[PDB]
Amino acid sequence: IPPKPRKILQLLRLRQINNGVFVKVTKATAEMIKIVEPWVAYGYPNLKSVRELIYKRGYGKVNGQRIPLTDNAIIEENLGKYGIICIEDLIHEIFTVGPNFKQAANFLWPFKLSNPNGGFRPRKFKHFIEGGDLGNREEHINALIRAMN
Amino acid sequence: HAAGLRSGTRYAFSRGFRKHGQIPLSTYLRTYRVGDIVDIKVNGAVQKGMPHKFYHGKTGVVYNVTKSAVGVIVYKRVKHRYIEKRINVRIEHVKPSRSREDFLRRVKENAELKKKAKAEGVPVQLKRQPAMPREAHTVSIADNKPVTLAPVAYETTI
Amino acid sequence: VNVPKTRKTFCKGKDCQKHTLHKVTQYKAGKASAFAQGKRRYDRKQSGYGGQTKPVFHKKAKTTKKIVLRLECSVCKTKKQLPLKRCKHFELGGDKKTKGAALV
Amino acid sequence: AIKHNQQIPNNHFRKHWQRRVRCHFDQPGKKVTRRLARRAKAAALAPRPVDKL
Amino acid sequence: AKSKNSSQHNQSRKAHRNGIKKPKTQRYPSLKGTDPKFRRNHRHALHGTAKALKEFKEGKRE
Amino acid sequence: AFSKRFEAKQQLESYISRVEEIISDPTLSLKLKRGQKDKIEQALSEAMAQLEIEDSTADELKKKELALKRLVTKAMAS
Amino acid sequence: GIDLRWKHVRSSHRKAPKSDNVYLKLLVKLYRFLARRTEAPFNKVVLRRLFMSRINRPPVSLSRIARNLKNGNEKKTVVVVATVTDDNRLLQVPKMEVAALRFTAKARARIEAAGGRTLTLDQLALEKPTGANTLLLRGPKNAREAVKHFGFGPHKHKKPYVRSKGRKFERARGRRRSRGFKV
RNA sequence: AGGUGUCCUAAGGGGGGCUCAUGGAGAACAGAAAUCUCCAGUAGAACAAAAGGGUAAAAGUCCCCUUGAUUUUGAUUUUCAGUGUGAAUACAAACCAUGAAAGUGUGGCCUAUCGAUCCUUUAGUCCCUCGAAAUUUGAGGCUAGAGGUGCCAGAAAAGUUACCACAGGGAUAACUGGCUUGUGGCGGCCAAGCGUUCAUAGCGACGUCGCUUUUUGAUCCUUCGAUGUCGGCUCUUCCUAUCAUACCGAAGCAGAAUUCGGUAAGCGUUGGAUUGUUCACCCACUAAUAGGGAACGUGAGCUGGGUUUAGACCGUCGUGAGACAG
RNA sequence: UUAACUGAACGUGGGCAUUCGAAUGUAUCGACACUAGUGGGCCAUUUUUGGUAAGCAGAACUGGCGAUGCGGGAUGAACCG
RNA sequence: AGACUAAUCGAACCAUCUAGUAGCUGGUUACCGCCGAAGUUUCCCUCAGGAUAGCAGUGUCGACCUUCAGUUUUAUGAGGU
RNA sequence: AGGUUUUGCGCGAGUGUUUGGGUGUAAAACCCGCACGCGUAAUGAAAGUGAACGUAGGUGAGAGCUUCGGCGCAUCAUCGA
Ligand SMILES: [Mg+2]
Ligand SMILES: [Mg+2]
Ligand SMILES: [Mg+2]
Ligand SMILES: [Mg+2]
Ligand SMILES: [Mg+2]
Ligand SMILES: [Mg+2]
Ligand SMILES: [Mg+2]
Ligand SMILES: [Mg+2]
Ligand SMILES: [Mg+2]
Ligand SMILES: [Mg+2]
Ligand SMILES: [Mg+2]
Ligand SMILES: [Mg+2]
Ligand SMILES: [Mg+2]
Ligand SMILES: [Mg+2]
Ligand SMILES: [Mg+2]
Ligand SMILES: [Mg+2]
Ligand SMILES: [Mg+2]
Ligand SMILES: [Mg+2]
Ligand SMILES: [Mg+2]
Ligand SMILES: [Mg+2]
Ligand SMILES: [Mg+2]
Ligand SMILES: [Mg+2]
Ligand SMILES: [Mg+2]
Ligand SMILES: [Mg+2]
Ligand SMILES: [Mg+2]
Ligand SMILES: [Mg+2]
Ligand SMILES: [Mg+2]
Ligand SMILES: [Mg+2]
Ligand SMILES: [Mg+2]
Ligand SMILES: [Mg+2]
Ligand SMILES: [Mg+2]
Ligand SMILES: [Mg+2]
Ligand SMILES: [Mg+2]
Ligand SMILES: [Mg+2]
Ligand SMILES: [Mg+2]
Ligand SMILES: [Mg+2]
Ligand SMILES: [Mg+2]
Ligand SMILES: [Mg+2]
Ligand SMILES: [Mg+2]
Ligand SMILES: [Mg+2]
Ligand SMILES: [Mg+2]
Ligand SMILES: [Mg+2]
Ligand SMILES: [Mg+2]
Ligand SMILES: [Mg+2]
Ligand SMILES: [Mg+2]
Ligand SMILES: [Mg+2]
Ligand SMILES: [Mg+2]
Ligand SMILES: [Mg+2]
Ligand SMILES: [Mg+2]
Ligand SMILES: [Mg+2]
Ligand SMILES: [Mg+2]
Ligand SMILES: [Mg+2]
Ligand SMILES: [Mg+2]
Ligand SMILES: [Mg+2]
Ligand SMILES: [Mg+2]
Ligand SMILES: [Mg+2]
Ligand SMILES: [Mg+2]
Ligand SMILES: [Mg+2]
Ligand SMILES: [Mg+2]
Ligand SMILES: [Mg+2]
Ligand SMILES: [Mg+2]
Ligand SMILES: [Mg+2]
Ligand SMILES: [Mg+2]
Ligand SMILES: [Mg+2]
Ligand SMILES: [Mg+2]
Ligand SMILES: [Mg+2]
Ligand SMILES: [Mg+2]
Ligand SMILES: [Mg+2]
Ligand SMILES: [Mg+2]
Ligand SMILES: [Mg+2]
Ligand SMILES: [Mg+2]
Ligand SMILES: [Mg+2]
Ligand SMILES: [Mg+2]
Ligand SMILES: [Mg+2]
Ligand SMILES: [Mg+2]
Ligand SMILES: [Mg+2]
Ligand SMILES: [Mg+2]
Ligand SMILES: [Mg+2]
Ligand SMILES: [Mg+2]
Ligand SMILES: [Mg+2]
Ligand SMILES: [Mg+2]
Ligand SMILES: [Mg+2]
Ligand SMILES: [Mg+2]
Ligand SMILES: [Mg+2]
Ligand SMILES: [Zn+2]
Repeated sequence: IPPKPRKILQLLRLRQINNGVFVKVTKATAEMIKIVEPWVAYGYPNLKSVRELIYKRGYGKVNGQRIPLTDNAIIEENLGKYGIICIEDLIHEIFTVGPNFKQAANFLWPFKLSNPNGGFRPRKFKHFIEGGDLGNREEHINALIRAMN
Repeated sequence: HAAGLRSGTRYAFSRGFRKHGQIPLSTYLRTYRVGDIVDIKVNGAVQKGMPHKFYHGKTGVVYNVTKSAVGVIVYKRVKHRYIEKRINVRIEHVKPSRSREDFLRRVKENAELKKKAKAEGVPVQLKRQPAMPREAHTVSIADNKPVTLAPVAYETTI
Repeated sequence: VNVPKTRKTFCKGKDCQKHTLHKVTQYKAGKASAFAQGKRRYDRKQSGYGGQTKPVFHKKAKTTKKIVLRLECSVCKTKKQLPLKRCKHFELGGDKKTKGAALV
Repeated sequence: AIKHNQQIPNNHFRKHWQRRVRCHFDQPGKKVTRRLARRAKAAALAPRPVDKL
Repeated sequence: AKSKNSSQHNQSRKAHRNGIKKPKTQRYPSLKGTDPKFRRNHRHALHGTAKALKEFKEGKRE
Repeated sequence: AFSKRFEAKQQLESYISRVEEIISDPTLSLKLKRGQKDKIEQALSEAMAQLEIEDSTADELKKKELALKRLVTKAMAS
Repeated sequence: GIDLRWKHVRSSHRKAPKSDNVYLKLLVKLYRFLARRTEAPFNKVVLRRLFMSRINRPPVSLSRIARNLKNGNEKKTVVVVATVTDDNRLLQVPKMEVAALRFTAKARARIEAAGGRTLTLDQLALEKPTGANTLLLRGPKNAREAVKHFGFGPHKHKKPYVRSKGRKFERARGRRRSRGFKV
């Protein structure tokens, strides 16, 4: 991997294969993603996908440690000062980009997903338009999340 | 293979087209103080107090003022570390820089715009933000009927 | 290359400390003494058997020498030394050149 | 062959120094010999002091 | 016999191995290189302003 | 030194006589400007002097051989 | 693969004394308990300084103590986790109470002669468990002979390694413009 | 594609007047080209030299006065370890030059034109030491220059070995093998023309596309604690780009004798004179006396004429020991 | 330094947060001490010089082999995962 | 004939100085755990070798300092492929 | 044998018994002191001279302590004596 695209992937917290993070699209972040095209695939999540990921693969960063979130007391102790006390608030903040989106997203440890159940396309290192898998695919990323989750 | 003081400066130090001759005289009427931000641009006509070809285009900070020259501090990148350099340049080569003017303009504007709100009592949201995605809107086709396009067949020009 | 016989420049004398007329003369190295410490030591090293004990220079490359002018103050008799660059033909006090009188 | 910031060494160990080494393993044995000689000398000079003014 | 002349293949990676360190800026820069005439007078100026501010307890009260 | 200096003296004389043919004929001088003409003859003036002097060595005589040739060859070529 | 720059990186500071003094081992046990179950930051600093080596605990002198006993500090307790040394220049010794790792024979005598008191790090914890009304002190870390040779080079004004000093040892070329250049 | 080991009392410093190269139209001898006058003229001239940059009431040119090419030491830039040498920039404290004055001047309009330790020698202060104490000679110190290292960060230095030795190198040559195919060899495409007439029976200019590894080069990957290095004799097998033999198609093929092409490697391809020869050249026979590969097949298969150890002779070269794909 | 308390640097006192004035990350902050091995390199995409050309000679940015196995290219230090 | 001088001769044989020197070949002895390179810069009668900087390990101290970055965004400079 | 940085220990403006002497259950152990070495003062070739204007200074950061006002170790930068 060339030195410049490697640094961007480190700032996006994507250091392992089959990782995932939430980012809010602006002009500052849209250009960062466009640089690392042949390494990532991205799209627009819906309500179900964000709901499934937090319940099943939701882990939180507490004092630099990966603590699984199974009780509402964990979320309140770390995100209480911003008005988030329950797990439904965390989902609401992420799905509808809110004033405290930055703190909520950084709280979650990067997601770890398994390989897709149905497999990829015949050649998965082209663009999605050509017939590959990497690039922007808009609403079609929900189908990929079902398999990998 | 040789390495002289001015080697490789055939086009860098030359004056442009239709720009030879008399130096505009407003150059010598400017004033400088320590801490100012200046940038170097070598003038070919003046052969005294001319800096090395490396500094042609860099920006620095004034640290000394004398009868007809200023001292500038610039940072040079040797392999694996930076070094502080101090050079003496005649004023025909230096020029005030607009690099910091946007910052100085914004601090004055922020102070006055915050003052009026505190008297009035409304949040301002003063700090800047990047460009955001567009919002929903409606486009009407009244007297703006769309026109259909199609690819054109091959044709020989010559 | 020619230089004038006289010129006036700074004099570092105890009482002059200002510009004063000087006389110009070329500098010539003196005779090597026979009682210097370097010579006395060299003579002892060469006595007896053993042969030549110190190197002898052979590979010369320079064709010229630097010219040194020796000056003399007209008041306090103080002297100065000013080096020059390398030159082939040198003479001081020669006649000046003429402009616009070309003829062959 | 210097390699780092060192003090320039001067060790005078280029002759055949190993042929002339004088270890002192007889320091206590010699002391016993002197004490036997002093009291033997003092016995010969029975009423006299050992030393001189 | 003959051998490679020069290269720069691995120098960039070596330099970035433990960072390209930029010297830290700090509040009071040194006055080395400033012209002496301004340097002499600045010394006398600071001597007086310390005495005047010292006399602020039994004196001027400016 | 006697042989080395004497060899260079002949070659310098040969070229001075050689260049006189170019400047004398009307065909070559027709298209060559005055500004180039007077600069060659100016250089030829001091060339005549150092033959008369005796202190000239191989280095000095050889240097002006190429200096005179370099000057004249620039005018004819362009 | 995980693509990390650092892995299995150790700590940089001592976590236990390297000395095997039996009494010092007890002293570490006491302050390890105090630091765990007390909110006073004074206890944590004292604990770490017990681990340090001898060159990181330079001696302090009686004069250095008297320097910091002014401007309203005449009633506080001086704590020095190091040795304390008498100063021959100081003619009059003020009245103070000092808690130190150890005292020299003369320093202890002169402190109590003026009407002072010499404490011990264990007695200090018994009287001031939270360290209230105390001031900490250190010795001069860089006042060592070996430090003057650090970072030798041109234009650095450091000290060279010479077997003796005199006009025959160095000087000469590279130290004066009369013989070549200068540094 | 080119340049440097120099040159200059002005070709250095200050001030002032003027405008250059070239072209048009005019004037006794006078012409392509001599001197004089007017108009146009952005540099197409000039500035010591190689090349690039820069300059018009100037940095060019002529005239007037001068010696900042001087004294005391520090900071900074380029090559760089931010060491040395060379060269360069901006101030400070003195003394001067020039101009009515503001100002400019610390060598050449800018980019090259040069040199340590030790020793010798000169300038400087009136200074320090010769160690038992004085006075004069002599000697030694402190600060700045010069004498030189061009292999230019700086040893004092002629050959031969075919009588030869040692430590190593396939980091490096002489032979096979490998990649490449310029040269060598062999084969196509287009059709101006030759062939009495008629481009293509048989040939093919000017151009242009390929194949082969039996020529010779280029490269230096494998072997220097060793792969026995020319040629012939002997013996086996394989390739086809076919000299003869079998069967056929074309012609400027009447017969005879020949020339071009196809399927085809089944079967054959010799005896001698001269040369160490491979290569070559003649005599004679024959259906025919084709071309090549196998570590340039083949030395525990032979032979030892050639080359290539030590003996010896000649010619040319070298003062000599000795050298020569003579 | 200026005709000039007019400037220039460094200062005493005071005023300005209700919001310390772009994004993302901070699984790695600054300083010092002592010392090992190495200083024959080679390959590939794009740019590129000498050569008819070469598994030939020489360079620039970055990724690899050397120092490294595993699954594919039958085999194969460097190619794909 | 560089021939012969005890199987040794373009300088015999025996003991000692002598464990003569080598920038050049060859070898260099149990296990587990953690970190992990270089063939590049400058100088040398230097090119099969050394010194110097870099890359590497270990020992720590200063704060837990909120400082930082092989990155994007906004404003503003330089260049002659 | 002589250097150098780091770790543990004793004493600390001082420090070191063992060349030597006293003594002994005898090459052990125990005891004693005059000199001397390094350290406490540098700088010049040398004759020589020889470290406080201030609460041992001013300014910006600093762990910890605090009567909440402030006092500010180590060390880093800067202007002075
Ligand atoms: Mg299945
Ligand atoms: Mg597939
Ligand atoms: Mg260049
Ligand atoms: Mg330009
Ligand atoms: Mg003399
Ligand atoms: Mg002398
Ligand atoms: Mg004698
Ligand atoms: Mg002798
Ligand atoms: Mg004799
Ligand atoms: Mg190399
Ligand atoms: Mg690498
Ligand atoms: Mg794993
Ligand atoms: Mg000298
Ligand atoms: Mg050339
Ligand atoms: Mg002049
Ligand atoms: Mg002039
Ligand atoms: Mg003028
Ligand atoms: Mg021009
Ligand atoms: Mg270079
Ligand atoms: Mg330098
Ligand atoms: Mg330099
Ligand atoms: Mg001046
Ligand atoms: Mg001039
Ligand atoms: Mg100049
Ligand atoms: Mg010299
Ligand atoms: Mg010498
Ligand atoms: Mg005397
Ligand atoms: Mg005497
Ligand atoms: Mg000499
Ligand atoms: Mg050299
Ligand atoms: Mg030598
Ligand atoms: Mg090889
Ligand atoms: Mg071919
Ligand atoms: Mg015809
Ligand atoms: Mg045909
Ligand atoms: Mg042809
Ligand atoms: Mg071949
Ligand atoms: Mg070979
Ligand atoms: Mg071999
Ligand atoms: Mg073998
Ligand atoms: Mg064999
Ligand atoms: Mg035969
Ligand atoms: Mg066939
Ligand atoms: Mg046939
Ligand atoms: Mg057959
Ligand atoms: Mg025969
Ligand atoms: Mg063959
Ligand atoms: Mg063979
Ligand atoms: Mg055989
Ligand atoms: Mg054979
Ligand atoms: Mg055989
Ligand atoms: Mg034979
Ligand atoms: Mg022979
Ligand atoms: Mg023999
Ligand atoms: Mg002869
Ligand atoms: Mg022969
Ligand atoms: Mg090397
Ligand atoms: Mg090394
Ligand atoms: Mg190699
Ligand atoms: Mg090697
Ligand atoms: Mg290969
Ligand atoms: Mg290559
Ligand atoms: Mg090679
Ligand atoms: Mg690998
Ligand atoms: Mg495999
Ligand atoms: Mg295959
Ligand atoms: Mg013979
Ligand atoms: Mg015998
Ligand atoms: Mg015999
Ligand atoms: Mg003999
Ligand atoms: Mg023997
Ligand atoms: Mg041995
Ligand atoms: Mg031996
Ligand atoms: Mg491991
Ligand atoms: Mg690792
Ligand atoms: Mg070599
Ligand atoms: Mg080797
Ligand atoms: Mg490290
Ligand atoms: Mg261009
Ligand atoms: Mg260019
Ligand atoms: Mg030792
Ligand atoms: Mg003592
Ligand atoms: Mg003294
Ligand atoms: Mg605090
Ligand atoms: Zn005088």
